[PDB]
Amino acid sequence: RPITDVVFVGAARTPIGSFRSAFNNVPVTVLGREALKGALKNANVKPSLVQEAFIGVVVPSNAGQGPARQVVLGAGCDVSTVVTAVNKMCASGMKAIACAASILQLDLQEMVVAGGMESMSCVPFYLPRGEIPFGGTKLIDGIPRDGLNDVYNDILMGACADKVAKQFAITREEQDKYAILSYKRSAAAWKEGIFAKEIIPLEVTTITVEEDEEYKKVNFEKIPKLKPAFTSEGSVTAANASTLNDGAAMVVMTTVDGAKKHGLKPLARMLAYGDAATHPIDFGIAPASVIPKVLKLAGLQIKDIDLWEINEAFAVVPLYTMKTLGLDESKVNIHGGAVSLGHPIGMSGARIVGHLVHTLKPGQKGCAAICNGGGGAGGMIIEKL
Amino acid sequence: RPITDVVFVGAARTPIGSFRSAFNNVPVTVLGREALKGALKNANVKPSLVQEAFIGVVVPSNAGQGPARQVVLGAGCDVSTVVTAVNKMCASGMKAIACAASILQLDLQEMVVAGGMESMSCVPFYLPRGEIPFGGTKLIDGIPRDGLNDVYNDILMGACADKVAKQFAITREEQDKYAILSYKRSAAAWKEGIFAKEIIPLEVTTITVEEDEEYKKVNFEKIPKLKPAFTSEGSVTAANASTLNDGAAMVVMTTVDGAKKHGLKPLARMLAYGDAATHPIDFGIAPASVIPKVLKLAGLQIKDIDLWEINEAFAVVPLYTMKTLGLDESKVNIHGGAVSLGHPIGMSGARIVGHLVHTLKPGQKGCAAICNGGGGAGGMIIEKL
Amino acid sequence: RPITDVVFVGAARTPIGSFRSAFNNVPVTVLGREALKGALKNANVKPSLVQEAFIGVVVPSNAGQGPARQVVLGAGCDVSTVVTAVNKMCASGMKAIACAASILQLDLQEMVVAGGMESMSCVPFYLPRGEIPFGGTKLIDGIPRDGLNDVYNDILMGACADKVAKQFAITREEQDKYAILSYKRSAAAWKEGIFAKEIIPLEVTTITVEEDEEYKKVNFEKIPKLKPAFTSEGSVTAANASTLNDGAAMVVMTTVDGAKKHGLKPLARMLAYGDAATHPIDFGIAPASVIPKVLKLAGLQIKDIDLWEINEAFAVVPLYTMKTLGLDESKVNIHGGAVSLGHPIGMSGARIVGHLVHTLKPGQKGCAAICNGGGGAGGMIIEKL
Amino acid sequence: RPITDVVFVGAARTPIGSFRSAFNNVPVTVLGREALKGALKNANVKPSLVQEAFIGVVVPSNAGQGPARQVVLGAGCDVSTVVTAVNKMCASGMKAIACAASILQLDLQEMVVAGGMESMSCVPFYLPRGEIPFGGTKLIDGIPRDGLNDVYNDILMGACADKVAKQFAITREEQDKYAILSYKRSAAAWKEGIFAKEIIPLEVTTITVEEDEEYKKVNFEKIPKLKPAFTSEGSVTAANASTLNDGAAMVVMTTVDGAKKHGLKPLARMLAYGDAATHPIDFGIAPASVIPKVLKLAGLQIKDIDLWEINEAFAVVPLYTMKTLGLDESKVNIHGGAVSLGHPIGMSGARIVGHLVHTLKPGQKGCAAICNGGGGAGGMIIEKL
Ligand SMILES: [K+]
Ligand SMILES: [K+]
Ligand SMILES: [K+]
Ligand SMILES: [K+]
Repeated sequence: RPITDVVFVGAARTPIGSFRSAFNNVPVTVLGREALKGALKNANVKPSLVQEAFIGVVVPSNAGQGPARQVVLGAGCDVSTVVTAVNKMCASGMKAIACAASILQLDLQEMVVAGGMESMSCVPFYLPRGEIPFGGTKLIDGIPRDGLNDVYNDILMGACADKVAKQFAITREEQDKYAILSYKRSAAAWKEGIFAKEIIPLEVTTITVEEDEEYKKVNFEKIPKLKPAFTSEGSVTAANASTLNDGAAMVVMTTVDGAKKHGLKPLARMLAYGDAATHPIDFGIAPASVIPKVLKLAGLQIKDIDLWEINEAFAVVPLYTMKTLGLDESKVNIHGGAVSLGHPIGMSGARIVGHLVHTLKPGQKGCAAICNGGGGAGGMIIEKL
Repeated sequence: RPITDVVFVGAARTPIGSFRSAFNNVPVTVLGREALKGALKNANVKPSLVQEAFIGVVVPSNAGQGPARQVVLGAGCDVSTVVTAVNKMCASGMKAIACAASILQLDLQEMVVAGGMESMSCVPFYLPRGEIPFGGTKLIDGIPRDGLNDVYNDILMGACADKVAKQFAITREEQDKYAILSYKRSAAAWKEGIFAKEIIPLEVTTITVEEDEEYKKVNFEKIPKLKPAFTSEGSVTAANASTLNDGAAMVVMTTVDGAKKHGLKPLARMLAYGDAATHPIDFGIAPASVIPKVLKLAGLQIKDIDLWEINEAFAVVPLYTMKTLGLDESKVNIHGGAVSLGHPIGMSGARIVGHLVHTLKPGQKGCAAICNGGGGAGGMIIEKL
Repeated sequence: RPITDVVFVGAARTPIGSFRSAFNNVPVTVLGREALKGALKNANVKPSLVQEAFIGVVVPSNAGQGPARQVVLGAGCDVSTVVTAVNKMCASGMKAIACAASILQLDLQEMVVAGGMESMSCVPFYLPRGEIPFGGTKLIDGIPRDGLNDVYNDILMGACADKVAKQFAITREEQDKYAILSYKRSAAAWKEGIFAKEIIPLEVTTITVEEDEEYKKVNFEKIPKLKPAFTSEGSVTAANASTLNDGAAMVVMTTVDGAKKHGLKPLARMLAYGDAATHPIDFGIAPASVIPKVLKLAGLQIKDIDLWEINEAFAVVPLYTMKTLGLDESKVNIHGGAVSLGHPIGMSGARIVGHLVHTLKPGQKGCAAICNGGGGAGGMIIEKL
Repeated sequence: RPITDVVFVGAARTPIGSFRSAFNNVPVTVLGREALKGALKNANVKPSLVQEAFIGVVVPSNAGQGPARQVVLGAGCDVSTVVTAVNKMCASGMKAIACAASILQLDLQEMVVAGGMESMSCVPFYLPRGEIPFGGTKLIDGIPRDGLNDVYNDILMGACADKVAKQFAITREEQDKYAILSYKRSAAAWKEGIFAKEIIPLEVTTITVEEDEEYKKVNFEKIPKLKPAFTSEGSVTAANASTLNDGAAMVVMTTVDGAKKHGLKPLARMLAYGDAATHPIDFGIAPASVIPKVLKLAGLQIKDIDLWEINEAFAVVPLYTMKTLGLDESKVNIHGGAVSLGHPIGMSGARIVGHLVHTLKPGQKGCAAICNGGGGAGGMIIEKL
């Protein structure tokens, strides 16, 4: 099979909750379940047809055995369904989709779901096993420890972004200008109904969560006045960096033959996927390497892409990527992104792909690129049908 | 490419340490690093040739950001290396190998490493985020919580095995006879040098660990006298169940063309891989379903397999599998298995595949099948060259 | 010296804060310090004249070394000051005053301070020393563990009160009638300025706390509708039981000769003090035994007492005491008590004595009696001067 | 009554266990119970005669409600017994005895027990109430926090002793010579049966503990080679400092009339007791102030004392005291002390007084002086009968 036989037939996501707010105490498995139910309904695919699942999740500590399996069974899929979780840090939700695409292209399965999820609100604290040392010891926060602190440099991802910003002269002012644009684009897209197709609501004990929570949590006048968040002479702030958040996003994928068999409407097809990596501290420049890689795989050029989703881990990252590759900013993150919508780590790679699946006009091509802790980036190109 | 173009060029593993013993306080990333260095040396592949890695690990809590990436960089691979972790519970180390094989068959990479790892000794305890409730709360053990307790039934995997045993009249006495056979087969294999090819030693603080620790921790006379370990009227005991353990196993994989390009000797080729699943409590019968699936994928019958590695999660599992499929016990787990060697959850699926890579005679075919928490099983068939 | 040579020359207290409210995160040592500063100012005694201190405190876990010493030095007393803490559970603040009286009567010191304090809001959770058990363990709440759970019966003090109530036919309706009367008496006393002399304010980061917090936290209409708080068929509820609270109360004591020497005005003199005890579960009836004991020591009869302070651990306790001894309810707890003002365990015994010191008319006699966990009660009689 | 009417009729103690060794996991209440049963047997006083108890204990966190009451009821005393715990840090066990003596001299009771206890092995760790902060927090060790860290200087008691040592030219070599002498004196006293009268054995899970554990844990050749334990340029070491330990010591006290009434033999009588204090960091010089105070109270001079027990918190303390007061070293701590026997904080002040009760010859006078965290010291003088 060619890669273009791989089609997306549904996509859905939860709203993104703010840290310890809308989805406080809601396990990641609930978020995943509801996004997966939503995606299957979007695809008009009964859960019993799903043969295999790949779900990204980065810090599932204390969510119980096999949270990916919990999501799949919770959504009503048969116990015969094959399930795997993946962790490629911030790229997890994209890499899950790639893994699903690979087994479809090899005809190992016909109907597969994939996506990503994270509940950062529910990440626990750790106490190591064994004798608690005389004099006491630290209760470790799983979010920096397993999620956001770079191991090799022992600095937070935002401090790494400061390093990249300084190296490439991406100024505080440029980062804040971009951050404001993201917040404004998020609000405009919500007002215009842009997310209506992809969003499914959740009831939380009772209120209904149906809208991204983060993008209203902003004061434009204060943005240029904020102190650096990560290093004393830094440029990255809480406003121009992504936030801690909760959410899940899922897609339903099959082959052109599977879609015909079940009377399904293909929404998009795969053109290319892949990954690149560089030094851990420089994860922010890795999208600029994965993008030419997946363009070459797709036999495309930069001008052939109608929309870019370059995950906004920090304003630094799309700014670097756009200027280094010569991208048109009016075609990049046009409905906002993680600086204003938030970054549930395992979710975001799946969210941005599912967004392209729904928001591209038929015939248009979209490229998603997402940097990840450790120095990597995932990339993916799709064609809307 | 056909699947048979995928070849194994190296395999290695750490010894398996016993719980809080040989590798006490040794992080999983150290074990994985040493297994990967060993596998690359076994393959005569310099680390800079590795393009991508998939590593299984089930409970990496508090091992820091991206433990799979830590292993790959620790082993001397280039920062350009693409890395992903996978969690399919007990099948993780096998599923990692399958994911590597898929991208090789699609010619998305040429040189890939895969494996699995676990440090159960270093799994922490958890405290949830937010208000500690008045009256106190439980510090949660990550091992049962994220590793070995079935979430749907809220019973341990050993209690699930009790259920399967009673349903299919697999007696205490049969389980104990099988357990004793496993311990004896492990000891004999160690004496006969069977593991010399696959084992790499580790220095720990300063002792050298060069031999599996678990298989000596047994008293045959006491085995029939042990009390049930999981349920009051149960048949599963500490002796006839797998144990908590630490270890890592890795393989190096390429295509027939890659091997030619780099002057490498293929050790084995892929014939088939896949997965099956059933009700979570019945994971013990899932290998009996995946085995016919992968045999069909390879165009083979039971008689065509020379050696079986059916992971010994509990003696129940190989016993069920052998009697249901009509397997010859003299061809099953002939060098011991997880009842006597231990079960570092993320490691075992990679261990048993790497063991077949080294221990099969040229021209022989081996099938590995590994049940996993949640109801699944992974299967794989390879041919020795 | 006769006991009547022992005189009180000052008394003060903090307001009583509600649990995790006004004095949340304010250590017990701050509360103690401010009450002691206040008492010394009330007595017109410069801190440098204080020779010795006894301070009651029941659960000072994590308040640091020698919280009583911290209070005394914090209040400006000389480092030459002798300091001891006492724990007689709920009687601690009274027993401290008794110990001070004893050394004054023996002429071992001339100027002594005494009182009691508790920050229940700041009581920590406990994790035992050593190996955290496989499978996890409970984080223990210090409030029930060291404060309010009876060790011998392994039931809460309120459950003990249920037992006593049932035994002596003290009904739910009688308890609620008494509780309402306490809440109304507390509000009336506050309105009438009754506490103005004894109260000192605290600034907390900034707001000024100057009024007891608990007595407004009531709904009279709901009181008869509440469910039992401690046992399924019980009579004790949250409304007719004392609450968890924060506060400190201190007195300054000397001899008649010391008062003359320093030009001080005696506010009251000691007539008797002592203790009684019975079975732990029956602590509620112990005040009825200590009262005749201290009357006999003072050579007095019940009719000679103008005001009674019978600590309101539960409405059960003053109800039992009044009916069994034939006390006039119009002379008992006339300005409210712990059911409506709260029960910071180590404080209350000192609070009720200091209240009598200020509120008795000159020449009147007051008797304070306070039951304590373990089965005890303290008693004290004073004469206003 | 004169103070000399107060008599000791019995004394006993547990052996002192080493940290997490002989009495590991044995609660302080068990140690206190056995010491109290032993003291009552030594006195030939049936438990039902005991009217009141004062028991020292410094860090009873997680030992449950009213550990002093638990000890008294555990020893078989009647529920009518009045019980109080006291905390004067290291002086607690002595101050308890003083409080008992005061109420006997005032004829408020006739038969009273007093002592001190500590299980440092069972001291827990603390987690504060309320929100665990983002990023984690420290699990606090109760031993330094509530027992051995000076709050004002935020340094350990051993570092305070370094300061006193340097100020007064008490050298490392002098401290080590004194330490060695203590270890040798402890061993010799054990061999000569000196402790046979005061010791009572305990059964622990099943071994019998009948001898002090600490004084054998020494290597004389290594003592001059140890590194400073508290400050980089310090003189105090693990060997010449007291250790962490578990134990309890109790006495039985009455009046001359009480002894006659019950047919008891007075062992010793009280001559004086009291306390002094100075700056917290200088607790090591406080015994040199309390000793002249209690000598004056007794109408005695230094030459009138036959044996001194100056608690060996650090070798610094008896060295300072002896050279400042001109004491004969051959009359000081002649059977060892806390440097070699250990320092269960709440116990030691009672241990050294009970030791004088048994080891003084009839007609001899003994003075005990014990420094305490916070800057204090307790003193006591008794006369053997
Ligand atoms: K932001
Ligand atoms: K076993
Ligand atoms: K109340
Ligand atoms: K020592």
